[PDB]
Amino acid sequence: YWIQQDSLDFMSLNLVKYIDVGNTIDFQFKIIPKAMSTFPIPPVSMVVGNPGLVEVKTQGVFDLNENYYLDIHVSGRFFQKGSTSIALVLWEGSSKCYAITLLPTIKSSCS
Amino acid sequence: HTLCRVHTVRTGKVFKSNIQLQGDPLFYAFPNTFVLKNVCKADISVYLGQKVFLTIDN
Amino acid sequence: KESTIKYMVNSFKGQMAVVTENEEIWYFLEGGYDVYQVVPSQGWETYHNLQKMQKSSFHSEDESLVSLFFEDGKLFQLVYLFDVGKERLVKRLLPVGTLMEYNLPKPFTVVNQGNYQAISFTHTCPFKEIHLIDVPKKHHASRTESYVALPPLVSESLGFHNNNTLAVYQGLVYYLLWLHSKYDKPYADPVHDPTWRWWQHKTKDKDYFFYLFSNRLAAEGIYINMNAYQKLYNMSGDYGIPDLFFLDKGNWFTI
Amino acid sequence: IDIPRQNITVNTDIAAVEQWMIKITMHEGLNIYDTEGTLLDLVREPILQWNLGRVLTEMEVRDLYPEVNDIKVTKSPCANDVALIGFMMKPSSNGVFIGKTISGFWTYKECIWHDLTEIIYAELKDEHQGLTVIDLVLTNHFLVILTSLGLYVSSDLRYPTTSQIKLSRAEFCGFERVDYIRGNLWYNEKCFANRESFEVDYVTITFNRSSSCFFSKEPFLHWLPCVFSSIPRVITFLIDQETDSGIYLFNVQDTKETYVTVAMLKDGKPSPRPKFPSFHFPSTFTLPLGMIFHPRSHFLYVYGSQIWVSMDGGNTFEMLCNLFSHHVTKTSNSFYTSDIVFIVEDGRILTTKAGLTTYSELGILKDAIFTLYYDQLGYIHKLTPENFDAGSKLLGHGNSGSIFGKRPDLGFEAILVPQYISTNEMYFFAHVPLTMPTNIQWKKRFKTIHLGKTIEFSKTGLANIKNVYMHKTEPVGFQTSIHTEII
Amino acid sequence: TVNVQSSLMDEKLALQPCNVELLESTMINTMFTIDMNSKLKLSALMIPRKGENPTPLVMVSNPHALGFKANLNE
Amino acid sequence: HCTWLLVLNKFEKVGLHLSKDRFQDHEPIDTVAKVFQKLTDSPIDPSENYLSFPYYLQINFSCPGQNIEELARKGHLMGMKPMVQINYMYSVNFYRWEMENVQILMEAAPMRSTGYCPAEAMCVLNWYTPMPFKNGSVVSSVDIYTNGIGPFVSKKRFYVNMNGFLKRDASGKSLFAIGYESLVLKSSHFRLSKSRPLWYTVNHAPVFILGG
Ligand SMILES: *[C@@H]1O[C@H](CO)[C@@H](O[C@@H]2O[C@H](CO)[C@@H](O[C@@H]3O[C@H](CO[C@@H]4O[C@H](CO)[C@@H](O)[C@H](O[C@@H]5O[C@H](CO)[C@@H](O)[C@H](O)[C@@H]5O)[C@@H]4O)[C@@H](O)[C@H](O[C@@H]4O[C@H](CO)[C@@H](O)[C@H](O)[C@@H]4O[C@@H]4O[C@H](CO)[C@@H](O)[C@H](O)[C@@H]4O)[C@@H]3O)[C@H](O)[C@H]2NC(C)=O)[C@H](O)[C@H]1NC(C)=O
Ligand SMILES: *[C@@H]1O[C@H](CO)[C@@H](O[C@@H]2O[C@H](CO)[C@@H](O[C@@H]3O[C@H](CO)[C@@H](O)[C@H](O)[C@@H]3O)[C@H](O)[C@H]2NC(C)=O)[C@H](O)[C@H]1NC(C)=O
Ligand SMILES: *[C@@H]1O[C@H](CO)[C@@H](O[C@@H]2O[C@H](CO)[C@@H](O[C@@H]3O[C@H](CO)[C@@H](O)[C@H](O)[C@@H]3O)[C@H](O)[C@H]2NC(C)=O)[C@H](O)[C@H]1NC(C)=O
Ligand SMILES: *[C@@H]1O[C@H](CO)[C@@H](O[C@@H]2O[C@H](CO)[C@@H](O)[C@H](O)[C@H]2NC(C)=O)[C@H](O)[C@H]1NC(C)=O
Ligand SMILES: *[C@@H]1O[C@H](CO)[C@@H](O)[C@H](O)[C@H]1NC(C)=O
Repeated sequence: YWIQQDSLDFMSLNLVKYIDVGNTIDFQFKIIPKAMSTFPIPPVSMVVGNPGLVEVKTQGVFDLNENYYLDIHVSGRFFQKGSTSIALVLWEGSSKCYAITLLPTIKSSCS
Repeated sequence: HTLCRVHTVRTGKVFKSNIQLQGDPLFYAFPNTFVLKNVCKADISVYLGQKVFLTIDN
Repeated sequence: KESTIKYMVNSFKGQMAVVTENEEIWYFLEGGYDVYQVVPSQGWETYHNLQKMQKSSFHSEDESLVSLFFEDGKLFQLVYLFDVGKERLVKRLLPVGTLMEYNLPKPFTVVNQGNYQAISFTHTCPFKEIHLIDVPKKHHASRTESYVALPPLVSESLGFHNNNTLAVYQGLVYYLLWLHSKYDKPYADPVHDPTWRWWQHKTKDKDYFFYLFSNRLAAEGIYINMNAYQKLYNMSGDYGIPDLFFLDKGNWFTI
Repeated sequence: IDIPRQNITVNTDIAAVEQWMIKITMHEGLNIYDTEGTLLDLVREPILQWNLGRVLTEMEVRDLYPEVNDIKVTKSPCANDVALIGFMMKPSSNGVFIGKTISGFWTYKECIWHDLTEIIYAELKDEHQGLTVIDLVLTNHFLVILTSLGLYVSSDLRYPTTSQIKLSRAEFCGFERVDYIRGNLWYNEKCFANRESFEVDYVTITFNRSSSCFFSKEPFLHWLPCVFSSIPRVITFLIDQETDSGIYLFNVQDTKETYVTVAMLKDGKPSPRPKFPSFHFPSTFTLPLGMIFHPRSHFLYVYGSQIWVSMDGGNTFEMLCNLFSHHVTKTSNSFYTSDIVFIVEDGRILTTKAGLTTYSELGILKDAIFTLYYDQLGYIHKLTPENFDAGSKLLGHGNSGSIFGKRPDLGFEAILVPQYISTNEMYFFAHVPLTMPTNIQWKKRFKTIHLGKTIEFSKTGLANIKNVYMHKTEPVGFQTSIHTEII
Repeated sequence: TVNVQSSLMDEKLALQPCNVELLESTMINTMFTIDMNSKLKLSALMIPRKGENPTPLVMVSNPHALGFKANLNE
Repeated sequence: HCTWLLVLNKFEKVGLHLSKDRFQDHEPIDTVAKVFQKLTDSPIDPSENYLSFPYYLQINFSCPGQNIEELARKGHLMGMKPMVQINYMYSVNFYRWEMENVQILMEAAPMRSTGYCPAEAMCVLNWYTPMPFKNGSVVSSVDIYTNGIGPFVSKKRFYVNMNGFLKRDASGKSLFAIGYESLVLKSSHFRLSKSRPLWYTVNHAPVFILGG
């Protein structure tokens, strides 16, 4: 697998994003499969740590070449602080790739 | 045979035309041969060697 | 000519199935002049054995075909399993593409690799792959009107919904469809998108309402979002060639 | 190049700060030649300002080699490459020795060894033959040392006054040199670089043997029992900060029951009445040993004879490995690249990455005593007394297969029979010879490890395993099979 | 007339195939002028071989007088 | 791998009983005015009338080797929420009704069942959605798929069609008007019977019947 994130400051494997009240964080990833792919189902599985303080909207699209585009939109629920980690895991990918899982951390707080 | 295949170009000799050379032919001072190409018009070139040939054609 | 057909089932989308007295299913694709025996076949034996290995609950050693029918272009057969103790009638699926992919005697040749020879099956499909690009919007092509009604938010820490919250959700969805019905009045109204007349003045108070919810000061902790209940005109969603197409007086499409 | 430091950090306060990554490129937009490295801030790291103790000179460190019994490492959460190594020693050696590094053990020579014996003795009241350090953990602002004779906590690393590290002893009573030596410390590694209000550090201490668990909040000066009032033994207690809960791993002696219980963390104290019904492991789970959180994440791992992983907060666990009469001794992992390494008994090393149900085996290490370490860039190191081995082969990124010579073969001595089921897919049936001893069956069976692995053939062959089936009765003479895609 | 492209296939020579599939632009056709306090934009399209990874670079004859910033994006 | 399970509930028994109910009531009920009156700090104008559909869609999912309830708890704890796509099919009588075809995209709301709950927080957990319907159709197809978070469950197409062949009694139990629900399937029925056709109007038949 190959993970493409062309947006600057989102490229680093570990990243922490801050959300204020009513603010929203949007990002997009592309997955290029160097081989066959599990086409009916998306190649990325994602989980959230304390979904009670973060609402997540995910959109995924396949294309002609089987590349997978996903957009994640992260927003806070209401006025409280805490932190949650959303992990995006290539379940199909082997243990030999340099990057399999991505662990953004979303903080509701003063940046 | 290998690499390139020879062919010779020879025109205007279909009848026994007899035009004698006028003046003294030029010769390139250096032992090695050289071909100087006009950069802009590819067809025009000068062969410098034992005898000097300036060809409008290639 | 030895077999006799008991009945015929059609997909109305280019495929057809045939059931005989011997209880063997044949498949016909309207593109070709070929009928294929799907159920008594090598591929079906392979697929049935795989369903045994996976321990499927729909597959048993002894079963009787009750009937089969097409559901949205998929062949579903309802069958009575004679499992000891847990005998039951259930509707299973017949993936004919999978059955054809597993039919196994196929033209093959012995190719040569690195001082070794291996069995390379000879491809029969004229093309490696087929793709549809520049597809046309499914919802515009099929002329479908689509609404969205997301559930109201709750301030509960664990995020669960009470019965009253579900009642609020129920009433809001009802009112959305009620406006859908009342939009058919003859008079134009000033602004299109009927839900406008529902929100109207309240659209000026959203921040206030949101404030009362963020600090959990708002009534029963429910939050009713204006944008949650609305009719979507243009979205980029599921794609491919739509099933239905509608044409009117010389308008055209491309594939 | 010459960069003023005010262009990077612009403040100088002793606080937990994250270590930077460096990428040298020929052209940033036209990224053509690039090199990866790190950058560390020496005026802000909390642990580096303090003086650890009496520095051991050369020819004095090596005298500890005949006496060393085990190796332990602290990771220094926010900024790696700042690890500390502790020697656990036999009762012959009367001291506490801890070494510190700055470059992540890339060079053995650049490791400074100190003896903190006198600092402990200053606050020590129970002298005995052996005082060697049992365990040590480095939090964001504090250091906790489980010494043989007691538990000690650093005063506070942010504010240095004494110019030498000052350790205060935390008190429990009735704990003999015997109870302290079987203790161990559990600490959820998280980076609090900017230290928001809600972020707290929790450390638990458990001693096999009036409860054996204890746990404590930020300053670790007041330790309270982590369970209140045929008795379950708390192997591990952990604090889930994200969902604000307490997670217990319970093992009941005299039976085989083992279960994880999650309880709401009411008022900072774990409540009774579990949050949601507790997950019970099978009776085949012989001896659990521990339970950890992968750093800066919410993945929960339970290890021992077997390895289980839990998505979410311990509601359900999926067994990713079973080990028969073998158990996982130590675990190592890195927040960067999310590598996970389990060191099993016999020296085998299992590897995985966080969130993956599938795992692999890296190889077998025969060193008598050793440990594995992961630095900031993800490079794996093997640490033994007198040897810090970085890898026989180096690569552009931090792969963790550098130490071992070559990847092992996962195969087994069995007979495979192949069967085409399509042009592109295939079966391999593994034959378990009739008359084979039941105790020998597993020697000739496919396992869970073979999922997602490739099958290779000496003559010409390559195919990818997509599913593993166990069927004892359906074919006679074959007990397992793999469904495979041909390449 | 030697055809070097065909001669660079003798098995004795055993060369390696070109690692770039395509490298094209319309900049080659015309020359450009930069006046005082002026700048210009140039574009190229490049496609690599299926497996190889070629590294493109941009150079200028006179670095004292001309400065460039190049961006490669998929 | 995993499969969805969808069941129809009543308004008066939303969480109490998890057994299936039949789509017998086709008239909206007005038992919602009270809660909307009770709701103040919300953009709800007292003038406008609010009443409810009967019935709910109860949704859970099952994966082999694990019981349903811990799977539902798991899916909730990982952040997954079902998405429901209800598509209506127009009636055949285009003289009376309109050919227009509508869709409605909703998201399921998690609810804990009203049981004992030995646990302090969570128990049996189910995702509920309103079941809406409109005048001029009797066939609706419901597509359920996850929102992309948590465990992956394949998109599943159900049909929630109106049942017009039922009748109420004095006791109030839904009993069939056509015949008696007094038989149990036996292996003897299907042992000697051959396959038979299933005949219906292709897209507009709500109810299937098989004889022979
Ligand atoms: C990853 O790596 C990056 C690398 O830079 C790192 O970024 C740094 O994080 C620091 C957090 O610890 C940031 O510290 C903050 O600095 C503030 C100053 O901001 C000013 O910003 C201007 C424009 O950006 C800039 O011109 C200005 O420059 C200089 O400021 C000096 C004062 O420090 C002054 O002497 C110079 O003349 C010049 O003006 C500054 O950069 C601080 O104001 C801020 O809060 C203060 O903190 C300091 C010490 O912490 C304290 O003395 C002071 O009272 C403030 O503390 C209190 O803050 C709280 C809220 O935080 C309030 O409630 C109180 O009222 C006080 O305000 C803070 O410290 C640093 O700016 C940043 N560097 C860059 C270049 O961005 C990331 O943190 C790293 N991430 C991780 C996860 O590790
Ligand atoms: C998940 O959803 C399914 C279906 O949506 C639920 O299955 C149903 O469970 C109920 C249990 O109350 C079964 O009810 C029946 O009740 C009668 C009367 O007591 C009893 O005699 C029957 O034996 C049975 O218990 C119902 O048959 C069953 N339906 C199906 C299709 O399986 C399931 O309970 C839900 N699980 C969770 C954890 O929410
Ligand atoms: C399909 O359309 C019919 C009629 O267009 C809908 O039924 C109608 O619903 C309204 C609102 O509930 C009823 O208004 C009520 O009138 C009675 C008597 O005037 C009164 O008790 C109420 O206070 C209210 O004013 C109307 O009577 C009723 N019509 C009939 C014939 O029952 C129906 O709800 C629509 N179905 C769906 C699924 O939307
Ligand atoms: C939600 O459930 C509650 C019960 O927990 C319902 O409240 C009951 O309403 C009946 C009305 O006939 C009263 O007799 C009961 O005393 C009420 N229960 C309690 C505990 O007070 C409520 O009606 C339900 N919600 C909706 C919208 O119907
Ligand atoms: C250092 O930062 C200053 C701005 O504070 C900037 O003018 C200068 O160019 C920087 N130095 C380098 C080497 O970039």
